[PDB]
Amino acid sequence: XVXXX
Amino acid sequence: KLNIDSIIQRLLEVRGSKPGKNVQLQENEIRGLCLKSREIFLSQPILLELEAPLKICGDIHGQYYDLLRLFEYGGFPPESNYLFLGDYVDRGKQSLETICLLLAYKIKYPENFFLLRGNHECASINRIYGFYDECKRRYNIKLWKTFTDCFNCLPIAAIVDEKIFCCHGGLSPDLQSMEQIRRIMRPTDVPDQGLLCDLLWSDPDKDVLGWGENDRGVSFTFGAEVVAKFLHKHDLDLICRAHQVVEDGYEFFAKRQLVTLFSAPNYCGEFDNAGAMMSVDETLMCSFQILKP
Ligand SMILES: [Mn+2]
Ligand SMILES: [Mn+2]
Ligand SMILES: [Mn+2]
Ligand SMILES: [Mn+2]
Ligand SMILES: [Mn+2]
Ligand SMILES: [Mn+2]
Ligand SMILES: [Mn+2]
Ligand SMILES: [Mn+2]
Repeated sequence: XVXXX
Repeated sequence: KLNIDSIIQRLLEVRGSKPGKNVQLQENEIRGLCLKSREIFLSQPILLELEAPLKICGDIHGQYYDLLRLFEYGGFPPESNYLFLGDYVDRGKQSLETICLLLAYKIKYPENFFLLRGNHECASINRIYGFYDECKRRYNIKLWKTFTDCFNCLPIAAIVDEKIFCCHGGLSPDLQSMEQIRRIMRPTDVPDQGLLCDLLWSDPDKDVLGWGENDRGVSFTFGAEVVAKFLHKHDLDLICRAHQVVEDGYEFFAKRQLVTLFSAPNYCGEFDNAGAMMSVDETLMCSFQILKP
């Protein structure tokens, strides 16, 4: 979490 | 006033202790590291011109015991010369030790040790992804703001022997010449989209041939045709970049005209990736050292 988990 | 050798000694003292064991430097010592390194960053070009032999490393993300393994494998400075590609903090549990060690080595060996800016050396990002919380827990928020001032002065790109172009993220549709990079004035947060943003954030993508949309919500993707035209225009042989987790720690893109390096094994405790480091020798031969997950 996409900023990349 | 700053005892560099003693800070390094205290950071290296936990070598072979239980992974996760903290080094609690004094706040004034950490602030000293930030302010001295910032001075050095500002005295050196924003586009570094570097010469081989050199070991090149990708994202570390606060995995301090993995950073020590990279030095154990590659030779602790000044035994080898180093270029790091950014993403020192956030995600891992020891961003503090990680950044303190790299800033200490920059001060100690300012012509043999180099650090580029990544997208996580940016206040907006490091606020959410772990570095702010770590500073709040172990020191305070004013020290986090201090790091922010230091990060804003980091150089953005490097060229290794006129042939290997190095940055954190990748290429930009606004990038026409190397002078554009040199024009960028520091200190800068990265307030706008554009060239600087793209150098920190962009990604290769095999399913675009030109420029494409980036799933991250920011910047662009770029295809093989883009890499080819860039390496031609500026008479270069390779792009070296970081920013994306890859399984073997290194991964080739665009018909081996680009390599991605990622230096933090078992990223986040979730991926089963290796970490890697690229050694470039004096005859411009490249080799890869793998850190096992
Ligand atoms: Mn112990
Ligand atoms: Mn505070
Ligand atoms: Mn130029
Ligand atoms: Mn990263
Ligand atoms: Mn990144
Ligand atoms: Mn993977
Ligand atoms: Mn291949
Ligand atoms: Mn390809």
